[PDB]
Amino acid sequence: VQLKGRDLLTLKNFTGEEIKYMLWLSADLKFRIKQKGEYLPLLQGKSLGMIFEKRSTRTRLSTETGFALLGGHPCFLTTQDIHLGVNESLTDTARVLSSMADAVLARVYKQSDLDTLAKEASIPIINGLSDLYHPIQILADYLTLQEHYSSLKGLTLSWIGDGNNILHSIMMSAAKFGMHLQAATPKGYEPDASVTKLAEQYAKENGTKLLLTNDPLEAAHGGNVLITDTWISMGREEEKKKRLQAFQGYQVTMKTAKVAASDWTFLHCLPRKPEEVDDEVFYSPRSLVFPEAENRKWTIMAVMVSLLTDYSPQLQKPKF
Amino acid sequence: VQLKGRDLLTLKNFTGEEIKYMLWLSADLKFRIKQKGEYLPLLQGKSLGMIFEKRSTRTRLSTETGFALLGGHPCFLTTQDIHLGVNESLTDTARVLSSMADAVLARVYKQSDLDTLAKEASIPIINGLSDLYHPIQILADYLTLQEHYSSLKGLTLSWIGDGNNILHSIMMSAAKFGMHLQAATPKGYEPDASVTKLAEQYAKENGTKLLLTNDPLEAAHGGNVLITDTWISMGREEEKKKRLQAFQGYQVTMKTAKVAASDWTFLHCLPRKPEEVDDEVFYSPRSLVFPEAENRKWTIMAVMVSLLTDYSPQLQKPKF
Amino acid sequence: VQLKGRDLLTLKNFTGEEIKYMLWLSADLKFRIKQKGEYLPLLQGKSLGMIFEKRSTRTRLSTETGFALLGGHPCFLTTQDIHLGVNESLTDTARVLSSMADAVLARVYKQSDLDTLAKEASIPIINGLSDLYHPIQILADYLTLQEHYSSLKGLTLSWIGDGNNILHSIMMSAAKFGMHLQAATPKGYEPDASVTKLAEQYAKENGTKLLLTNDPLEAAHGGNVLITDTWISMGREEEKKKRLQAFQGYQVTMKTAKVAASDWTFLHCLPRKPEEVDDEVFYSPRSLVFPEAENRKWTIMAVMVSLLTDYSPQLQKPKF
Repeated sequence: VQLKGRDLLTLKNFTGEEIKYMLWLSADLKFRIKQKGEYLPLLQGKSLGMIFEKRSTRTRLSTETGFALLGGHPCFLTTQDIHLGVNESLTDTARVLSSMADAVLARVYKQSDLDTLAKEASIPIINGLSDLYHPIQILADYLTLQEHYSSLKGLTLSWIGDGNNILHSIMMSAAKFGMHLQAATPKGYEPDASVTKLAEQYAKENGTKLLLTNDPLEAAHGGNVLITDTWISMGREEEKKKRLQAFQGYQVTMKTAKVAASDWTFLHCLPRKPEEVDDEVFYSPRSLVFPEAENRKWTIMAVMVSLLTDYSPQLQKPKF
Repeated sequence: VQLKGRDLLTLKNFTGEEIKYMLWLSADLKFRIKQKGEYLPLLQGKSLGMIFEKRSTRTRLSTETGFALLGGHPCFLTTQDIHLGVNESLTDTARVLSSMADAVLARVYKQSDLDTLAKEASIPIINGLSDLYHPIQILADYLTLQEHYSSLKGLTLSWIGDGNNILHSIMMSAAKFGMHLQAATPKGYEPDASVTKLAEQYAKENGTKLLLTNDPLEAAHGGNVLITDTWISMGREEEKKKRLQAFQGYQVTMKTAKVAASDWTFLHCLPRKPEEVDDEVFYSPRSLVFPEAENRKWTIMAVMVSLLTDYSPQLQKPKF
Repeated sequence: VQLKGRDLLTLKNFTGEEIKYMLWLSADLKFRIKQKGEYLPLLQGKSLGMIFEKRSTRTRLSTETGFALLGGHPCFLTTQDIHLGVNESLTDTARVLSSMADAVLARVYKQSDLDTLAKEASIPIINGLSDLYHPIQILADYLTLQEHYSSLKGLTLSWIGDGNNILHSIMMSAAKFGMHLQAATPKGYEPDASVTKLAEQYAKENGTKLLLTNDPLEAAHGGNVLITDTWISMGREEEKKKRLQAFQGYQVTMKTAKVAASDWTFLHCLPRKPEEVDDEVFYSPRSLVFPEAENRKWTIMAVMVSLLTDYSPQLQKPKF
């Protein structure tokens, strides 16, 4: 595996082996720093441009404390403070960022903006969430699952919710780890047809199952991991009611868990609202939500180290 | 004294000996770094979450440059950038902060928010000012006074102004250093009845006097330190006039100082407006305002070091 | 040359020799860090207050990554977050910044605010752009030109655009390097009469030519460097049309270059709009725009090191 200098816009560009390497490095960095208490200045004398177009708590903190914990300087940049709209062409900000920072993490709306940024910048561009994908979230999720189950292959993931960026990222990666996917979305709220097609292909290549359905309980049946995220989230758009009406019945409850495998667990990328999951499941001993949120930090540290240095993990490779 | 792992929401939870330790450590860090020019990476490999709900110049700068000066990474977080209102439950942001940062300094409105944050987070929560208390301000104030007078015991503090967070913090701490307090507030603008009751108790336990009055000159009589803060500060609320009418006569002038002890000095937490104090007192050689503002930095550094490390002061304990 | 402790509000206060020293140090820091890959913690245990009243991409990034790359902590401060308007007197924020940071870079509107800040603060105040000057931009520009041409003396600079802060900074410095200046501005959009008078004086003292004109092609004739910046920039003020009407004919095109010296190159401080220069010149192999933007970083690093440390350049002095 050779990842230095690459961008990380989506997991579709990464093989099973490459994503497994990032989880190995995550585990290595976590063992060395969190458990052995070592100081590892691997990104010393480096900087990161962190462009944020939307609010963030987890991606913000994990990237900022993580970049800094390796001795590098993270630079928090917003639309309000820098030139980015009608203020300056993205080609120009991409070249300017290239000569001043060593990499960019950018949370945008348009995935097309990440593509322009990656084409125009000569430094690594990491996706901090876009409307289409959220790869660095799935990195934390899969690490949290490997830590819980001691392996990944053969697990069935049960998505219940909107056919959004988190589901597309799972779709781009689950089969590469030999994990099955059963996903429930309302009619008209399906995953992107292009992504589904590629997920079907990955499932065939890896001998895993892919199931798309509109029934929450069908998605949950025999699943080891129940996964959801905010659906209602129309923000605050008066006419909404329909993201409530179409999504009625998608709340993850213990009824949902009753249908799942005996060793079931629960994930949610956060922030969480009451509509997608109730308090009984969200704060269940089986809920891996806050371990998951913590692993956003060790995995973005591993992303940064693999895309910018030639560091080799000292840890034994985790069983996947 | 054992302070590692504790929160610092208010000085009422701290004994005279514990607050004296923080001022000793402040003095130690200041002597070592400001005077001997040493580099002390005591908070290396640590991060701080700095949640700010209101504007700040002194708390912002002192905490940020101070955390960084000890080799740690401070992370400036606002309501605008992270999920914090109706955006995410505070219990969840508190647990997320716990796995990503080593401590949190939070400037909030509600003291109840600091309490939730302290109960839910497994990392130290430091008060960056709330409506009810501002403990880290009084730390700087008392250090500035010890440096001026070479001791603290027996000094009489003269508050003139609103019965606010600064006065409550003095009330929670002055008697523990064996200092007397005389405080003037307008009728209806008295300190919190709960705080006053506990201040009366501390005065009795330490053999000091507590005097509450509505007369500025009564508060100032025989006082070694004249202390005030912005009262008018209705922000900009049209109907106000009353915080001007009720507070008319509360401006600290040389008339006020004429009634004070011969060795009188003046404090103001800042920012300062013309209404609470005139330019003659504010820029008097007896005004300790800018030394006080500087000591916000050495004292928040000592707070952070005592709540996160096992560092022992090398300096001789200051005379209190 | 002795620059430690000085402010840098404008290049008019600096001799040819002093500005040459900053470009030597810039080149030294760039060779050592960018080319030899050295880590130089020259600003370790120092902090910078970066006050920004307006948007910034280049000044923000270059100052922040550059201060940090030398081991110091940059602190990004805005009008929204700190007390600065009617919130606190500038004299007081200047003294508070003096006891908490080691230097201040401030992007303001009024040059008078930088003057108050420099008079009241006991720490170095660096101009991050004001309405009247932008000295640290011209530092990068001249370094980029020295790198391109291998010297500076005798080059003719051709300004076409508004009589703004960039032109005033060139006016304050070009002749001190023995470079001629030909500047075109519309009628009524001339450089400040006070600045022009001092530029005329510098030209006489150094034996260089100064030409002010309203004709773009007259400014461009025989010029080695074509320089422009955003003129239209009325922001978004409806009545504008006149900054378009008065400035019609000021777009730098290959017609402009045809009249220039054979070895011509192009500069633009950025951000760039389509009106001041077309895409053919802006993205020409002769366009030094993005090297120029990169040199904002090495030059602000040299400013900071010369105003705060006693570091001597190890590099051979560049030929100017």
